[PDB]
Parts: sequence; C-alpha cells; structure tokens
Amino acid sequence: FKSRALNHVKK
Amino acid sequence: ELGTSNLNLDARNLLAYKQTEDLYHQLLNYPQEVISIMDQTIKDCMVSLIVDNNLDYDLDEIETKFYKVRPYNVGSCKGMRELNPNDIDKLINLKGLVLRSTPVIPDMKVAFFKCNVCDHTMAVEIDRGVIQEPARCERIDCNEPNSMSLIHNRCSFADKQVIKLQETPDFVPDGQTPHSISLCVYDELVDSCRAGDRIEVTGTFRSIPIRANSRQRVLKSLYKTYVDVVHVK
Amino acid sequence: KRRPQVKLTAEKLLSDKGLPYVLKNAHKRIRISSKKNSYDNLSNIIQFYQLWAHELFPKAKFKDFMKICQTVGKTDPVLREYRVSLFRDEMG
Amino acid sequence: ADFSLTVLRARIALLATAIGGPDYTSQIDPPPYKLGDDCLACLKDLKRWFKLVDDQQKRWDVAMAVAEYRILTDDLLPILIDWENKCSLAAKLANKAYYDKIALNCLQLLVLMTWPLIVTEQSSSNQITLYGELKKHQLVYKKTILSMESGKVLRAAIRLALDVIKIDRLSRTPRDNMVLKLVLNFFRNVIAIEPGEFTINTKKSMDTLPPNVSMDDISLNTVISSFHKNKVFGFLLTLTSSLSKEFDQDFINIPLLEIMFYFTKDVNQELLFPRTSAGFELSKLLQKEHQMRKNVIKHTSARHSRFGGLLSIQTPDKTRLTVSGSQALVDEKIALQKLDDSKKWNKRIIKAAEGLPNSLLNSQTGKAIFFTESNGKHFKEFINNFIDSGFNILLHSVTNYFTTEQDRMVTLEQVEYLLFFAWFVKYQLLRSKIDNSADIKQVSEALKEVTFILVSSLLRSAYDLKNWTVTHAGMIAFNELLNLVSRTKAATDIEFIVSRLFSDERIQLLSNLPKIGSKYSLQFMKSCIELTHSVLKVLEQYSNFQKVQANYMTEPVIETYINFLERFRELEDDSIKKVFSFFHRVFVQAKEQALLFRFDLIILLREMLSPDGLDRMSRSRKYVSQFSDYFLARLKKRLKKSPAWFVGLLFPPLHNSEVGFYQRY
DNA sequence: TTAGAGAATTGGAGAGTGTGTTTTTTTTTTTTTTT
DNA sequence: ACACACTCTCCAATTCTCTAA
Ligand SMILES: [Zn+2]
Repeated sequence: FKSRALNHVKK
Repeated sequence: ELGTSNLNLDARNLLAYKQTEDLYHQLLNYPQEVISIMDQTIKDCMVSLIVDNNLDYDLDEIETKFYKVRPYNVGSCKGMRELNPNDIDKLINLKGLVLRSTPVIPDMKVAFFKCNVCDHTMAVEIDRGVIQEPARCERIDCNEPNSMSLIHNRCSFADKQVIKLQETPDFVPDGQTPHSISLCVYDELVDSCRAGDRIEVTGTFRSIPIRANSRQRVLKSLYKTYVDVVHVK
Repeated sequence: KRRPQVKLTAEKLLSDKGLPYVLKNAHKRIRISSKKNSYDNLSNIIQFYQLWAHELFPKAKFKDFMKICQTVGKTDPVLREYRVSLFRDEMG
Repeated sequence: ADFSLTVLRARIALLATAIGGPDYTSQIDPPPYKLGDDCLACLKDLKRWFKLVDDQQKRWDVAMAVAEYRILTDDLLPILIDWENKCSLAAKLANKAYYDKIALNCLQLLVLMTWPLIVTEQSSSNQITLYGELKKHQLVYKKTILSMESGKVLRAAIRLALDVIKIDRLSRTPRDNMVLKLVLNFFRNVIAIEPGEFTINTKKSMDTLPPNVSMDDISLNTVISSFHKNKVFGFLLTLTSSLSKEFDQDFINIPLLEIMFYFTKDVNQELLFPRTSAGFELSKLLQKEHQMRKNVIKHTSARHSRFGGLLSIQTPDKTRLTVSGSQALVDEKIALQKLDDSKKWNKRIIKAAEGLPNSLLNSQTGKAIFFTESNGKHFKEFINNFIDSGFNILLHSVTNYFTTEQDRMVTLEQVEYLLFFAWFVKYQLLRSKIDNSADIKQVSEALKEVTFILVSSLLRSAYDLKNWTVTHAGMIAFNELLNLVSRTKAATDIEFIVSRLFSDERIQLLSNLPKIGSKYSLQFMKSCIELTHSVLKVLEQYSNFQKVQANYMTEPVIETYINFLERFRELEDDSIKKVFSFFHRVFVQAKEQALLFRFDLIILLREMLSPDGLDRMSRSRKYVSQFSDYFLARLKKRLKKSPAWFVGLLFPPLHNSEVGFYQRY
C-alpha cells in the first residue's frame, strides 16, 4: 500500500 | 497640530485659480477618480511640509493616518424627482429633512486567512465586494489545495449607516405628497444626524442591480438608486 | 480530440515581433543614472523587459516567463545558431 | 477469528487479575496492592505472548490487549514501587529472593511495552493497521511513568543496576551483565517516546494526543525535572566517567551513546547562554509587530471597497490595459504587480529523507524548546560535567569500535554518531568563546587520526551510494571538525592532519558537493553553504589556492546560491552575510563577472532591497546596497561597450569555442 | 559534455450525472350599528 | 429546463532515466 507520512507538517 | 484628518473645500476656489478651471468640470464628471487623486495629493503635501521645514513631528504617525478631502458648494441644488438616468455617477446636491437613521452596520474591509494544517496566515484586500481567496496554501513546503480558511473575528471592518431623507414641501407637485431618498454614509459622518434635522448634502448619485432570488446570479432589469454622501451641512 | 495546448516556443522568439525588437530598442529604452538610487535604477531595468514579456506571450507570471525561457534557450540548436550569430556580428 | 481474538484478550484479562490485588480488610482507605500466586507463571506467559506469538506472527495485537486491560499502569508500577519502597525502608534501618525475582520480571515488561516503533514495507498489514493507535497508548505510558509519586519507579530501575555495580567485574557472569544493559535500555525509551507523526495511504488527495494527554506532560522540560528529583543524572555521570576502568565497555557504550543523542536532539546551544528581560524583549517584539502593521497600512485605501473607480494604462504602440482599485490610480509599481498577479497558472514543481525520528536533518531548527530556570541550570550542569568528565573517554571507545565494524552498520547508528560528535564539539567551542574558565582541551579526542578517518569514510561511502540522509549528517560532522581545526591553529600535528584532510581526492569531493544541492530541501543547501565558507577560509589561512578556487566557480554552484537566497524571508541574519561574502569573492576578487549577469538575480535584488523585504535598519541592507551599487556600475560599462548583452541577460552563457571566449570577457 | 530516445507520473479538460426551484394577541386610525 | 455541485475518465504534457557520439 502507498503509505506516506506528512513529512512537511512542521507548523 | 490639532491632530485631525479631514479638509473642507468649496469648489468655487477651483474656478478662481487659472490652472484648475478645467479640473472643476472633471470633478463633477468623474468624482471617484478625482477625489482619490486629491486625497493622495493632500497626504503627500503634509509629509513634504515636515520634511522640508525639517520639523520634530513623527513621520511614521503621518504615514499611518488617512487624509480625506470633502468637496462642497458644488453648484445649484437639484429637485429630488428630477434626477434622471443621465446623472448616474456624477456629483449631486440635495436639500431636505431627516426622517430616520438605521443603527451602525459593520462593513468588511480586510479578510484574514489561516492554514488548517501548517498554521500559515495571510491578510487579503477586499475590492468590489469580492473576497480573493487563495487557491492553495502559499507556504513553499505546504503547497496544498483547499488548505486556507477564514477567521471572522480577526478581520478588519468599518462603519456604515443609512439615512432616510424626505423631500421639502417647497418642491412637491400640485395635489401630491412628498417623496424620499436614501443616503449611505461612512466612518466620520456616521452618527451626525437625528430625526427632524434639516440638512443639505453632497454626494455621487449611484445605481446598482438587485437579485431575483438568493440562490442564483439572476438579476432584475430595474436598478436600485441611492446617494453616496461625501459632505453634510 | 480536445484542443491542443498553446506554448512559448523558439519560433515566437525568432519572429520579427520577438527578440529582434529588444536589440532594436534596448539602447534607447533603458537609462541608468548615478543621480538616482540603486533601488531606483534597478527597478527601472525591469520595466521594459516586463512589458515586452507581456506583449510577447501573456500566458504566465513574469518569473515563469524567464524560467521557461531557460529550457528552450539551452536546448534548441536554431536559437543557439542565432545567438552565436549575434556574437559573431560583434566579432565582425 | 474475532472470537479467537477475544478469547486471547479474555485470557489476558484473567491473567490481569490472577496477578493479585489490594486488601479490603485494610480499613486504610486505600492501602497499596497485595500479591497473588502462580504470578511467576503469569508474568512468564505474558512474556511468551509477546515473544512466542506476537513477534512470530508480527501483529502488535498482544500489545493492544494489554493496553485494553491497562496492565502497565495498574499492576506493574505498584508492584515495582512497593518492592522499591519496602527495600528502601529496610535500607533506612541498616523467600526475599522471590520478591526480587518479581522486581526483575516486571521491569523487563516495561522495557518491552514502551519499546519504540518502526514501520516499513516489510512490516505486516496488521502492524501497519495498529501503528497509529499504539502510538497514543505509548504516549499515555510516558506520562504515567513520569508521574507516579513524582516518578519514583525510576529509583527502582537504578537500584536494580546498583546490585550489579556492586561486586567486582572479574566476577560478573554474562547473565549478570545483561542487567546493566537492560537498565540503560529503559531510559532510552522513556526519552524517545514523543508526539505522533500522521501517516495515511496515498489513495486520494483529499493531532493524535488522546484526551488524557497534554504537551506539558510530554515535553522534554518535564523529563529533566523528573530525572533530577529521582536521582538519574548522578547515575549516568558516574557510570560514563569511570567507564574506562574495566566495566566491560562492549555492553554499555552504544546504549549510552543513544541517550546522549536522544536528549541533545532539539536544543540550540545559544538557548543555554543568555548572550524583566522577558517583558523587555516582548515589548521590542511588539514594535516589530507594529512595523508589519504599518506595512499593511501603506497598501490600504482610505475610502471603502465599493467607492473604487477604474484605471486604464496605455503602452507603447497605443495598446491599453484595465485595472481596478483606488491605489492603482497613483502607484504604477503596484499597478504593474497587480496586473500580473491576476493570471492563473503556476508551473508545477519537483521535490529527500525518511525512516528516522525528528532531528536537525529534516526540521527547521529556528524554534527552541523551553526551560524552567531550575531546569536550565540543572541541564547545563549535567552536560557541563559530562563534557569535563566523560566525552573523550566515550568517543575514544565508540570510535575504535566502529572502525572494526563499519561494514556491518545500519543507517541509524551512522546518523547517531555524526550528530553526537557535532553537538558536543560546537557547544564546547561556544562555551570557551564566552569564558576563560572553559578550555578546548576537554573535547580534544575528536582530532586524533582514527576518528578523522572514520568521519571521512562515512561521508565517502554515503555519497557514493547516493544515501542522502547519511550524507547530510556527515556534512554536518565534517563541518565541525574543520571549525575546530581553525580554532586550534589560532593558538604541530594539526598541520599534518590538514595536509591529509586536503589531499586532492577530498578536494574533488568537497568541490562537488554544492552542485547537487540545487534539487534538495532547504536545510541541505544551507549545510553546503556553511561547509563551503569554512572550507575556503581554512585554505585562505594556509597561506595551491588558485587551482582550488577556480575549481569552485561555475554555473551550477551559482544556481544553488541564488535558489537558496530567494527564500530569505525564512532565513537568519547570519546566512545572508555568508552568501554575499561569496558573491564578493566571485565578483570583485576573482573577477569572473560574467556569471552573475543573469536575470533572476536582477529580480531578486529588487524584491529584497525594496520597502517590501529586508528591514530598513537590519545590518543586511548595508551589505546588499553596497553590493548592488557596484553591480550596476559594472553592468552599465559592459552593456554600452557591447550591445549584444541585452539579449544575453535572459539566457545561460554560450559554450562555443570561437565566440564564447570573447563573450565571457 | 551534449542530446535524443523511451518510460513513468500527473492535470485538468471536459464529459457526464444527479439535484432543487413555483406557491392570539398588541397598538392605532376610521367607519358603522348599537344602546 | 435551467443553473449549479459533484464525480468520473482519458489523454498528453511534463520530467526522469539510459545510451552513445
Ligand atoms: Zn499550509
């Protein structure tokens, strides 16, 4: 499955 | 030196000085552009006085303020029933008696957006009544669609009020009853006038469409009309 | 089929409407002065290039015009032939 | 099946009561817990449920069951804390073995449940399903363990260690040494558990703290206070410092590396040195806020949003455009900008690192973490005593391990080593920059030849295999070594070390490195810049130089510099000083003027120099305006001497032999 | 070192589908029948 | 039937990779 983290999330 | 922001101007002085004899006509025919030009002239002149005469006053304070011209004594007064569709967007002068005033209405001027995921924020300018919402969040690493959202109580607003003006009995036709017209007024002039007051005004005579229903963009063929005042006496 | 997309291409640049206009006029268009600030003169240079870019190909934002130009500028041999022709004219 | 699943859950629940319970004779409202029987078998079978079943089936279901029945919070902590407090009172006075057996086996489960979590394309679909939820439950674990009696379970774990400190190494059996590994393996987890990372399946393009958890429960600030009261820092300090004397180095010194990584991570050193104060700086910040407000006001119309007229602008060749709004009537700069801003398209865009916990490598570190005063001074004391006591002896051991084991490494151990080196060397340099009581000799093990080879070899191997995260960390470590060298040269063998550091092979590598940076994330390019600044400055003070500098100057380096410079709204005051230092080097000294006559530089200087961007009084404007003045003077001269450059300014320079030489000069 | 041939990833054009719409006072001026 | 909101689908524009001169 194409699992992916929100690597860019840093607020 | 009094710390104040508005300048009166009776238009006859434009006819006395030779270089502005034609500007007088252009004012009546193109008020929205000409008045804006006058505003940005006055503010620059105020800055020039303190920097040329090298005075102690804070330049930042003067840069922060808004300055506005208010023209008056423009010409002959016009009968309320005799305004015609060839007068739209020209300057007008009216005499009458005040019936009632609605309470102050908040009018939006700047919108405030915040990103739901990364908490980036943007302030946006309102013109022509339409909010120019961004397509995607503008932070480089968070370039995502539908990602921004509006925050109502962090926007910026301004005061609007509507005044109901009635025809003076001196002009009414034989065997008839007086009519009335509605005036839109903003900022400084908002709470100036009470029921039973007798006044003379100056403002652009405007017209706008109205919708057939609140669901769709369908407009009616008849247009609403009103006056947008810039001075009261 | 759907309508094919419209793009910037070297043919537009090599057209008479294109790049020759800049070389025909740039000497007369821009003017620097020591009598005005860096920011002043710097702003001045971009005016002509912006209006010319709009007149050439109004699709896109100015930056995108420059960065688009890089690709075709590096790749197309005919455009490069024209450019070496310019610098040969100065070698003449 | 679901029923087999719930049968195991029920089996676990029954085991979650066979364990024991408090006493309802007690009239002590409440008493502590009280002990069951078969409980050895109970603990052992739970251990089997993890190892013999869940691991063999790769599930995490068993952990979900124990979390359902709250085993950690409910039994394990009071069993341990009662053992500890009983033995504490007995020590105050100054079958019992069975009690101690229970103490050991409860701790081993605490290590197992709080062990940190890894997800790959080889993890089971079961684990991938359960990842997000078990994260929540481990967050609960961290909060609880730090909270009970103000954290008193942590005294039990070190008392267990103290039994095995006790008697001579010459006696200490392999089973015995596992306790001393186990205890330290516990504290690593308690520091490592932190708020979740959101993850989803990329099928369609469209917080995780549970209701009982908050940030102040979970912050690194809390962990400092908790360890200090419960007497941990003395244990890590004594244990690391006497490490050279015959504690078998092999069992301790990697776990003991991971601790130091796991709470140096997320500190900027400047936050530990100061360089009503809070209120004063807050007031100053409000002045900055007022300036931003002023900037918005300068673009705001006086009269309302429906008063607005209409504007027409006529070009050469008598063609006309239309724009709306009242400020456009007077400001052509705004009208020109507003005209282009309406247009819809943007070109779509391209994008380096995964598999490891948040750190300097993939986060913007211009964002501190925040300390009580007692915490600030206690943390400063801990790492200061660590540096003055432990650092050389630790690095010497861990490095002369890894030279014998480099082939077998895994990505994490590489990224740990390179970000433990970096932190401590930098912090010491800063501390002795500040004050004379500190000295540089304390960190001097980094320079000796073996470690220099090893950092080099890591960077080499990482670059060749195109592993970009290790390459990034190795870049950071190799930066600091060079920085430390310039310090020591400003005071014998160090020149020998330089000459070996700047063999031709390495110059090929260190020259190569900024060129590829253009594609990658904003930190990568920043690492490249700072390393380049240091690398050239050392070789300037070597006195070769002209060969080396010409090696650096070409189009693909300049491309990186501009691509980085245009994101200046996000960057520091200091980094822009570094970029313009380099442009001064390219433009004035080397006299390679032809590189910078390219249009997207000319746009940039307007944005940044305008009333838009860089502040009217920041030190940056001194450098920028002093640069642009000279730029435009030389550009004027060039354009009038040879008018072909008007069409030159759009494009890259032209690499033909016969015309190109005259073109560049 | 350039460039050109082949493969993979993404955008949005535009075609399609389903949907919603017409439509008991309480206070105040005036006429009328009732005591 | 007439503006809208929302879903689905195909096709080509784009960038990335490999090979040889
Ligand atoms: Zn965002």
